[PDB]
Amino acid sequence: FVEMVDNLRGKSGQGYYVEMTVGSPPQTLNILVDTGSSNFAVGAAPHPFLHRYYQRQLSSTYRDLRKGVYVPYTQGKWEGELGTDLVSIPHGPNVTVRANIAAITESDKFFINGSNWEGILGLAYAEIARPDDSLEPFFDSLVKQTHVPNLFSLQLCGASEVLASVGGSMIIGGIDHSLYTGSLWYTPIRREWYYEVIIVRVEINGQDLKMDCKEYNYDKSIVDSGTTNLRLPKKVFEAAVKSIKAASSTEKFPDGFWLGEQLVCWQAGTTPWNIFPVISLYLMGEVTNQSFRITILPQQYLRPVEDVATSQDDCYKFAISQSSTGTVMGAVIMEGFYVVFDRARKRIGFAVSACHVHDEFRTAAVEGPFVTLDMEDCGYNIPQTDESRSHHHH
Ligand SMILES: N#Cc1ccc(COC(=O)[C@H]2C[C@]3(CN2)C(=O)Nc2ccccc23)cc1
Ligand SMILES: [Zn+2]
Repeated sequence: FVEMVDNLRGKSGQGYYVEMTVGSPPQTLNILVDTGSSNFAVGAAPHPFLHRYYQRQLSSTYRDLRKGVYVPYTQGKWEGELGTDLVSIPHGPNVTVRANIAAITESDKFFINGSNWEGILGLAYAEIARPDDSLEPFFDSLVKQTHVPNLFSLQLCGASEVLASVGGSMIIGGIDHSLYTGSLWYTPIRREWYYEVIIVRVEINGQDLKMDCKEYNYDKSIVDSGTTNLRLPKKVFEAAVKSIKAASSTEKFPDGFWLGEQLVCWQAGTTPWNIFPVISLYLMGEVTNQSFRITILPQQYLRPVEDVATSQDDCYKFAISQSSTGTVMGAVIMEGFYVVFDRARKRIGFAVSACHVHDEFRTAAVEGPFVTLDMEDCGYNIPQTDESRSHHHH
């Protein structure tokens, strides 16, 4: 898997993207790797924020599906024309796949100025593909047309006139043991739409937040590489911030800091890491009543930004934010861990990332098992609307 190692790039907080070619002749595009979605889609017309885009009509292998598509996120929104074409990853498997592609023709708050990506690779399941689950997602097609094992793994590596470059690896088709240390612990995928998982317990510096564990997973908990922050449901976010405020309280930051909207700085090299607590999420084990914990440092949740105007300082952004659609384990979480999307056995593994940022006193950790007698159910059941209910699945 050496040729796939380090095949991701980007700018800190703006998404990791992989290089892909679409069409014949091949057009190269930098594509956001996003496990929080299931569409493959590329900018397909000019845009202030795009250097380039996919030109359907310059590809001899393009087939129009004569079908339109619309995907609204909440923070985002794009639409386009559905088609298929030949697709490959230069720093991936040595294969070419015919896959569905959405040619994006209009968008809003989707593309990111400076991010250097021109599309999105949705690696989640067909259930959340648009317009429906009959649109075969990229990964399904790849596994189905080639011999590629039904598994991929992600190692995202965290970091004056530009934001910091990041590097990552997406290993398509297996697990590169050089990308982690220690044990790989697996949590069941609750349902196959998002990479939904179940958190059973949260600790801030050893201290249990003591909430009904259902609050952790309200209304779901997902692993999303295409989300920058660790995002937490309102109740959970407030309790977590309270505890972090409290451990870090020899330092009094502005509201805007905790709201993720403002940098705080120290003299270069003098950041008092150790006044910031570790955060541990306990995840449901493969064995009933078992859990393991993934433990991140302030080096994951405190995100470096070089101030143009105080460039002599180390400055940081708080990259834990509030959610109203559940817990999102975003890059902040992922950048502690080598994460294994084991679709074949319907599970997600975490191990300590050989590239995670740490210090001489603490590291990100993956630890288990932990055991609960008569463990309750921490899963939430999303209310079923009539729209959703009325859909057939043939
Ligand atoms: N019909 C639908 C449908 C499908 C999936 C989702 C959920 O999509 C995600 O979570 C993806 C997309 C993402 C980050 N991850 C986002 O939300 N905005 C944004 C902006 C830019 C890049 C990536 C993203 C919501 C609705
Ligand atoms: Zn029917």
